[PDB]
Amino acid sequence: EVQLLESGGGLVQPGGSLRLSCAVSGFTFSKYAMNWVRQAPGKGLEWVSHISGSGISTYYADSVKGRFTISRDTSKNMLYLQMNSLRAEDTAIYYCAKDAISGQIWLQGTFDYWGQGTLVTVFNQIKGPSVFPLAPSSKSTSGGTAALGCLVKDYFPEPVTVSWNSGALTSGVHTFPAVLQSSGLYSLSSVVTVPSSSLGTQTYICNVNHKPSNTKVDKKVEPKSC
Amino acid sequence: EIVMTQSPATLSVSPGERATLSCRASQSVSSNLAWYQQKPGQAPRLLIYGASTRATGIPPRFSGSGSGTEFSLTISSLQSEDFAVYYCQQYNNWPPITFGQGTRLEIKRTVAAPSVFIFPPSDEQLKSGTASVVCLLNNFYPREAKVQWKVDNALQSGNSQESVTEQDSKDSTYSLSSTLTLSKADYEKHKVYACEVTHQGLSSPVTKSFNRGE
Amino acid sequence: GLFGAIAGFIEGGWTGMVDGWYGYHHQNEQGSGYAADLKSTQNAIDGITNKVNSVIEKMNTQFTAVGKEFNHLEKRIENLNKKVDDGFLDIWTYNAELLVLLENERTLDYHDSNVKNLYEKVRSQLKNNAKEIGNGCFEFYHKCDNTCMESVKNGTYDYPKYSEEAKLNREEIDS
Amino acid sequence: GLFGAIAGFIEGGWTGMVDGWYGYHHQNEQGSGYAADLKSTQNAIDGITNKVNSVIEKMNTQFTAVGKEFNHLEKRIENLNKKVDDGFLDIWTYNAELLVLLENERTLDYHDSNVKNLYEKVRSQLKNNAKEIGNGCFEFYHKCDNTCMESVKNGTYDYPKYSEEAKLNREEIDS
Amino acid sequence: ADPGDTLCIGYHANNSTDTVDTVLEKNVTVTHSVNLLEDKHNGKLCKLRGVAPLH
Amino acid sequence: ADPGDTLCIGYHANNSTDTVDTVLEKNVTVTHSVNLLEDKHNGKLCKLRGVAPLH
Repeated sequence: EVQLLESGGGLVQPGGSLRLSCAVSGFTFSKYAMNWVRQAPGKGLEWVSHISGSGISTYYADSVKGRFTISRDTSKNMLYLQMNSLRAEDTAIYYCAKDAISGQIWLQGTFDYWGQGTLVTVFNQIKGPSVFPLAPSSKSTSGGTAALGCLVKDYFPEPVTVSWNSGALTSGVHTFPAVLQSSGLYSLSSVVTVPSSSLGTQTYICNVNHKPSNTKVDKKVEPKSC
Repeated sequence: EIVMTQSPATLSVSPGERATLSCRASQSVSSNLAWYQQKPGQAPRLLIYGASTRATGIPPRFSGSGSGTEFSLTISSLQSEDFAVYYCQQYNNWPPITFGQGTRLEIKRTVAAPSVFIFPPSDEQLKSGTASVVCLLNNFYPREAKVQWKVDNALQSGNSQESVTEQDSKDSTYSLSSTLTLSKADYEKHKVYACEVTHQGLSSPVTKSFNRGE
Repeated sequence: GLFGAIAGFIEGGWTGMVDGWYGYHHQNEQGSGYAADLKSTQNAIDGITNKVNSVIEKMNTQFTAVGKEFNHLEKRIENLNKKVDDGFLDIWTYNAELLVLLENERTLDYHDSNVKNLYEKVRSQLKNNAKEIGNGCFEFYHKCDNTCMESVKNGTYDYPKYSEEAKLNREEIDS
Repeated sequence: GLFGAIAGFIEGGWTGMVDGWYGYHHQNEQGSGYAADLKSTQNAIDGITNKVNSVIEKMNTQFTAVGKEFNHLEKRIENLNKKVDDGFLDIWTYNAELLVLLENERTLDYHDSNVKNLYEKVRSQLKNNAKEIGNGCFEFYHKCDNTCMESVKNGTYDYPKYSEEAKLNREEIDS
Repeated sequence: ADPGDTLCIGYHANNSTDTVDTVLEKNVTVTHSVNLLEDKHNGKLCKLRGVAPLH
Repeated sequence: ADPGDTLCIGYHANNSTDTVDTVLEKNVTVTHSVNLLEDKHNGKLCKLRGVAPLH
C-alpha cells in the first residue's frame, strides 16, 4: 500500500514560519511528482504547489509565491513545504498529493492518493468564550419534550468542543457550527432535546473547551421565574 | 487561470436513484478533467481522470462524460456511501491547478415538520450589555426554511445569523439555529420578540414568541 | 523506427496537439499547452503532397481501346492479345504493390527523421541550460517564460543570456 | 534533410573548398585554409559512380526493329501492335520518371549521411578536449598544430595526450 | 531565481483506424492516408469526348 | 598553454545551376548531375552493323 503522512502543522502568528513534512512509502518516489493542496475549514479545495519527480521544476499558486517553498528529498522519501510570511488566510488543512502518472508531463495534474492532512492555524489573537445558558422556561415547556442548551459566544480562534453531562448524554444533541460575527469573533450554540419529565430529575451541564485560551467552563441550565 | 463552475451546489435525490452533476469551464480543457469524492472527515479521493476513465477501485456505477467546456458525472445506482461532496478539477492549462466549488449530495427523505423553540437571552448576558435571542428549528426536512424575526410585530433583517447542522446520519434531517444579535440598549426599548418559521412541513407558518418579563 | 524518435525515445503521439504533425508541449509559470512547430509541419506537408502528386501525375495515358475481336480461326492472335493484356497486368500489379509497400516505409521513416531533427535542434540550442529527462522533454535550469519558449521554437534561443543563472542552479541542484 | 547535417546544423556549403565533396576548415597559429577529407570523398564518389553505372548498365537490349506494316484490312493487328508499343511506352516512362525522383532523394540523403558521420567521427574523437560551437565547428581547449590537425582528419587523435591541458583550460574558461 | 519549466517535443495522433502496408510490417495504423486504387464506377455507359455512344 | 584553434566540418558548393527533381521537392539545385535521357540525334541515316542501307 501507498501511505502519505503529513506533520509539522500547528498554531502560529501572522508573519511566522512553519515547515511541513510528507512521509512517503509505497511507491518509487523518484518516478512521481508531488503536490500540496489545501482546504480552508469547511470550504473547497485549492491547489498550493507542485514539484516534479526530478525536483528542478516547482509551481506555486499566486497567493503563496515568495512565501511558500516546496522541496523533496528523494533519498529519504520526504516531501516538504516551507511557509514563511504566514497569513491568516493561509489557515487550512494541508494535504500532500501524489501524481497519478509518471513520465508524461502533458498528462500530469491528477492526484490519485492523498494523505489525511495536517492543520495550520494562523490567527493573531486569543479570546476566550463566554458561556451562557438557554433555559427551558415556561415558554419552552412543551409538555412532552423540552429543549435547552448553551450559548458559547465571543471566542477566537476555532475550535471549541462541547459535550453534555460529562460526555454521558450524547443523543438528540446538536452542536451548531460556529458563525463569524461582525466583531470578528466566533460564536456557536449547542442544544439538546430531553423529556419534560426530567427538569428536576436530572440536572444538565454543558462542557466547553477552548484550548487556545485554556477555557474549561461548565454551565448549569434550569428554568427560572418560579 | 481557468475558472471552474460546478452547478448545482446542492442536489437532492433518493438512495438507489440516479444523480447528474455538472462541471463548467471558462475555457476549453479538452478531456483533461478529473472528478474527486470527499466524504466528511476524510481526505479527497480520485474517481475520474480524463473526464471518462474510472480510477483504480472505482465501481462501475460511476460515469463520467463531456469535453471542451461542459462536463458531467453520473452515479447510476446511488448508495448511501456516495452521499458526499464531489469536485471537478482541470489539468489542461496549469499552473494554477483549479478546482470547482463542489456539489453536496444530500439524501432525500419525507418532509419533516420542525420543532421550534425560542430563547430570550440569559440575564447574565445583559450584565455585559448584549442581547442574543436564539430560535431553534429541530429535526426538519427539507433544509430549505424561512426564519424571520419580529420585534413588536415588525419585520427584521440584517441583524441575525443562521447556522445549520450537517445532515443527520440516523434520521437524515437538519437542525437550524437563528441568533438575533442586538445591543442591550435596543433590546430594552421593545416588548414583543417573535420567531416566524415557514417550512414545507407546515400548513401555515408557526410563530413562537416571548415578552420582556416572565 | 529507422531514426529512433517515433515509437522510440518519444514513446507516443499527442491527441491533444491537433493543429500540426510535429510540435511542442510547454509548461511555465504562465500555464501549459500544446503547440505545433509550423515550419517543420508545413515543410513535411509540402514534401508529402509533392510525393503523392509525383506518384499520381507521372502516369499520363492517352486515349486507347483495350478490346480486340477475333473470329474462330484467329485463336493464335487472340491468345497473343491475351498475353499482352496479361503481361501488362502482371507488370503493373507487381510494380504498384511494391511501390506502395516501399514508399509507405519511406514515408514513416520521413516522419521519424523530422521528429529527430526537431528534438536535436532544440537540444543543440539549450545545451547544458536544460536537462534531457527523456521522452523528448527538456527541463530547464532557468525560468523560461512564454517569450523564452517562443525563442526556442523560433530557433533564436539566447544561450549566453541565461547561461550564468542555469550554471548556478545546475551546480546547486547537482550538489 | 533526412540526417540533419546538410542544410541543417551545417547551414551552407563551401565554395572555398574545391578539391572534395566533404572536408575541413582549420585555423591554428600556423594559418588557416580548406582541406577535403579524401577517404570520405573517394568512398562517396565510388558509391555514386557505381549507382549511376548500375542504373545505366543494367539496361542491356538486343537488336530489334520496332516498326510493323499492315494493310487496310489489318486494322485490328495494327491496333494490337499500337497497344504493345504504347503499353511499353507507358511502363518505361512512368518507371523512368519515378526511378529518377526516388533515387535523387536517396542521393541527397546519402550526402547528408556522409556529412553527419564525418562530424560525429570528429566529435567522438575530441570528446571534452574541444567545444561544439555549432555550424559543424570545434573550438579546441588545447593548442592543435598542423600535425595535431592531421591526426584528427586521419582518425588518430590522441585524446589522453592533451586531456590534462584541455581539462585545466576548460575549468579555467568555465570558472 | 529558481530553476524549472519544461518543453517537450512530440508528434500528432488521432482516432484514425486507417491501416497501410509497408515492406517491413503489415497493418500499420497511420493518422492519414490516401487511396491510389480506383475501385468504384457509376454503373452507367456514358459519352466519350462528349459524344454519345451508338447503342 | 592558452587554449584555442578551430576545426570545422563542411561540404562542397559551386556556381552550378543544374536542377533536379526529387520525390519530396522540385527544382533542387545540385552541384553535379548527369542526364539519363538521350535527346539528340545526328540528323543522318547511317550504316547498321557497318552495312549501308538500301535507299
